[PDB]
Amino acid sequence: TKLEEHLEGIVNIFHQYSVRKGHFDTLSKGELKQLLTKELANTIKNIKDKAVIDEIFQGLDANQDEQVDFQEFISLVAIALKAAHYH
Amino acid sequence: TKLEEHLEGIVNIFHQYSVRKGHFDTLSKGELKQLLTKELANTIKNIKDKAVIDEIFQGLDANQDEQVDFQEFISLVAIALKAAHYHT
Ligand SMILES: [Ca+2]
Ligand SMILES: [Ca+2]
Ligand SMILES: [Ca+2]
Ligand SMILES: [Ca+2]
Repeated sequence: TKLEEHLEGIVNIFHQYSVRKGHFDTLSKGELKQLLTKELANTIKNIKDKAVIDEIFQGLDANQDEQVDFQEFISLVAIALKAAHYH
Repeated sequence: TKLEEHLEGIVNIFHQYSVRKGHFDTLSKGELKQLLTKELANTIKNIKDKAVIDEIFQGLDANQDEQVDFQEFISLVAIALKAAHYHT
């Protein structure tokens, strides 16, 4: 269905970035920065700012292991959707 | 971006179902049923069963106002995302 395609698209984008360095199924700080700056530039304010990126990663990394896993990444999608819906 | 298109797309699909009755920006039980059965049948097992539907509803309707608002609907998106991601 159309909803299922969107969901699959989000998962695909997660991996677009997660496979690039280190573990294939988690985002490093560097991978997350790339994902945020290139994919959410029109969604989150000042995403180009280091401080902004840094607080987002910290907020997402709930077990503070320096990676953002898929379950943690769902939190970002929720932030992004709330922003998108305000549009 | 492609991600932003998927996000807008999820918002649109929420509205596709939410505009049918009552408030345009929240989902009544009947609307949620429509959304679940018509958009998530390949994602949640036994979605056609009435007890499966009712429980999803009560589970998402965290403030008990008999509507699933968009913030509440994000919970459903999280459930569905986990299913798509699963490595088999
Ligand atoms: Ca990685
Ligand atoms: Ca982590
Ligand atoms: Ca409605
Ligand atoms: Ca509610």
